[PDB]
Amino acid sequence: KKGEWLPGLASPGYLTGSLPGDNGFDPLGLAEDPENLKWFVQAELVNGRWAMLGVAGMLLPEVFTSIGIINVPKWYDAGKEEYFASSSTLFVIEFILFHYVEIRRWQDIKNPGSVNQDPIFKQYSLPAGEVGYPGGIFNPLNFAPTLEAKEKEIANGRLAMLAFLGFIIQHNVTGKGPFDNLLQHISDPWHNTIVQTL
Amino acid sequence: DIAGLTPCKDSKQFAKREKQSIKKLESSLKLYAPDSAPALAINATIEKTKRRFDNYGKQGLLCGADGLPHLIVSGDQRHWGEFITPGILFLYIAGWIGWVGRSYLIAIRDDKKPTQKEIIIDVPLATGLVFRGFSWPIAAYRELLNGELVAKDV
Amino acid sequence: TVAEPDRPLWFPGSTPPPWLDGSLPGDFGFDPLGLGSDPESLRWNVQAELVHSRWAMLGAAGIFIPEFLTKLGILNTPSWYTAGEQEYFTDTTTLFIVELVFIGWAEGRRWADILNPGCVNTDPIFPNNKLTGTDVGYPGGLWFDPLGWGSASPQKLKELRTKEIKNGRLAMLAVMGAWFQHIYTGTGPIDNLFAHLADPGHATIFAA
Amino acid sequence: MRDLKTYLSVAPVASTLWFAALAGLLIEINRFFPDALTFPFF
Ligand code: CLA
Ligand SMILES: CC(/C=C/C=C(C)/C=C/[C@@]12O[C@]1(C)C[C@@H](O)CC2(C)C)=C\C=C\C=C(C)\C=C\C=C(C)\C=C\[C@@]12O[C@]1(C)C[C@@H](O)CC2(C)C
Ligand SMILES: CC(/C=C/C=C(C)/C=C/[C@@]12O[C@]1(C)C[C@@H](O)CC2(C)C)=C\C=C\C=C(C)\C=C\C=C(C)\C=C\[C@@]12O[C@]1(C)C[C@@H](O)CC2(C)C
Ligand SMILES: CC1=C(/C=C/C(C)=C/C=CC(/C)=C/C=C/C=C(C)\C=C\C=C(C)\C=C\C2=C(C)CCCC2(C)C)C(C)(C)CCC1
Repeated sequence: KKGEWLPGLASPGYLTGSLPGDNGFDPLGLAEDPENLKWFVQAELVNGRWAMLGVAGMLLPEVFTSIGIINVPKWYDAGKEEYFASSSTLFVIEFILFHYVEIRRWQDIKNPGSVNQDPIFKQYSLPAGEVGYPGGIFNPLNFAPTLEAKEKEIANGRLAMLAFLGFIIQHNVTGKGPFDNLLQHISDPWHNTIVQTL
Repeated sequence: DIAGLTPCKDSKQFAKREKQSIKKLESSLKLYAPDSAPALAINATIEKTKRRFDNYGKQGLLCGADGLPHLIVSGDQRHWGEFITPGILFLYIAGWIGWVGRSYLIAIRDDKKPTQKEIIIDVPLATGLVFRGFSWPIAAYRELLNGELVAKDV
Repeated sequence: TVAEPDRPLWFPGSTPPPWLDGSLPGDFGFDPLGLGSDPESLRWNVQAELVHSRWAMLGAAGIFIPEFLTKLGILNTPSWYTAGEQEYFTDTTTLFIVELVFIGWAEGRRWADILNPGCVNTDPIFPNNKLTGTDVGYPGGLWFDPLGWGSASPQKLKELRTKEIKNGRLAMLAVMGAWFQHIYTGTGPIDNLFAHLADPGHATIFAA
Repeated sequence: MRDLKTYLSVAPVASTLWFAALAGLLIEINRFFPDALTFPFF
């Protein structure tokens, strides 16, 4: 039992259950090629991690301000609030920093193990891990990278990506934050749904 | 505005043409009975014309001295709805069609008599293949990078 | 399977088609167009007929018993034909969508079983339930067969299934007749029955 | 039935059915959103 996305359907051959979260879901056959699968697994990892962080950032502040602890704006309108630096300055700083770190990650992906070493202090190299899972300084608490935990990470990331899609579509169609939508639906579920929204 | 044109909403010849079109349509209506099928059809057409002109004014199209909408395709972000996002949509659909057809041709190329599956379409296989065009933008990209989109040795 | 060369036929004196050898419950050799010749298509059509029969029996009951019940002053179900617009506790669209997801789940389970027999009999939440039925189209189990009336010898189950399919065909024709009557006339099926019984010689199709 | 399916998938018949379906789809899309000269949604 590798997990079946359709009980009555067999899983694709190129999927063998080795990868965490492998439930045999790939109707479009996007991973017929081992290299394509190897690239897409990393794509999924990074997309899921970013999605989890983003959905947390959009959700937790909203509920916290709704219950009355902090007074943050909504995620969609948070762009206008003036910060200590100009928006363009922040964007360019972020661009430089990410242009460095993401290229480091890319070099790791292309040929594993070539960028485990600190480029300034010749000591302090990362432990020889696996692509997409660089331990060492990135894992201070040193939680075991057990396979079951990897599956939990993958599942939570997929849920977060679905949630972000919902966040943006709900904001586009309704015009407010997700938590307000949930609260309104809870107030009267039988007259507050997509049908009445549309 | 761009190219010396003016917005259709505040243009005058556009409004004159709108009025003239409605007047022409109404001219026929007065001949029939007030509430007959031809009269209802003509009224529906008049309402359609009014809605069309109002929508054209609403979207912010540009009107020339002729009073007709003109499409800007230079790339101005104020007019991406005129050619660029429809262009992207067309490219997506056309690549869908071409990729699906190419996938079918490659799939049936291994039989002893491939021509038989070309004049008599193997629908079972085609129904499975047609859905690859949802993600053809990725399949073709990785097909090119992997270097097997283009037939080498040729 | 028990092939009955000498079963009663839909058209006495004519040989039934080769692909209809009496294996299926309620086989009378009726296939003029020969639609079910292909074995896989034959199985698919058998499943289609079974599901159509069950749906139509439910519909015939829920269209006729309630109206035979409101014709007599017992309760007040409205006309079935126009019963779709009388507003309930919520709008029709939300009910349609919530009903759609549930029935889609059920029909997906059924589809998975049809195209892969005996591959979904276990409950995905508590894998100690297991539908007992071992035949496609006959799930059985504690849910769809709590009484276990039809688990005995195959011969008994054969004629019980024949009873099922015959009642289903009758129900299908009944529901279609109710629809065609309400569109042709402007009254209810029980009204039509009562009027025709009052005047069996003149209250018929040829009254318009 | 099997031969009916085979002939029903031959080039001319399949093409006519495909193009009838495409024509109907485009006709309905135009009917719901007629006189559309731009993409205003985004
Ligand atoms: C399936 C059983 C069945 C039964 C018992 C009835 C019974 C009745 N129908 Mg009806 N009908 C049916 C099916 C049925 N119909 C079907 C499937 C259709 C769609 C074509 C119609 C369409 C229909 C219309 C448009 C009308 C009736 C009318 C009537 C009533 C007067 C008969 C008449 O003049 O119309 C003649 C009906 C037909 C020629 C079609 C019937 C043919 C089917 C195949 C049934 C054959 C009977 C079957 C072999 C034996 C039944 C078993 C048992 C009940 C005896 C009557 C009480 C009339 C009415 O409302 O009364 C004023 C009327 O206007 N029916
Ligand atoms: C990256 C991501 C989200 C990141 C969000 C971020 C950073 C948000 C940041 C901010 O919010 C903060 C924190 C604060 C706010 O004030 C400001 C912003 C700036 C807004 C989501 C990805 C989200 C990605 C999504 C939703 C992807 C969905 C993919 C699907 C459904 C694919 C399914 C299949 O592909 C399979 C698996 C198999 C194939 O064969 C078949 C198909 C069916 C194609
Ligand atoms: C008659 C029918 C089909 C007839 C098919 C025939 C004769 C085919 C015959 C042949 O093919 C064979 C066998 C052999 C071939 O070689 C030759 C031919 C000759 C081609 C299907 C009906 C099948 C009928 C079905 C499935 C109907 C179910 C309807 C329901 C449940 C309705 C429910 C209600 O909605 C209402 C209408 C009103 C609401 O207010 C309340 C509720 C109760 C909700
Ligand atoms: C932006 C724009 C513009 C312009 C542009 C230009 C001028 C450019 C370009 C361009 C180019 C310069 C291009 C090119 C190309 C080349 C090549 C070389 C290619 C290719 C491809 C291919 C080959 C493909 C294939 C396929 C597909 C993918 C689809 C389907 C299938 C097949 C297989 C067919 C303008 C201003 C007008 C307007 C606005 C927009």
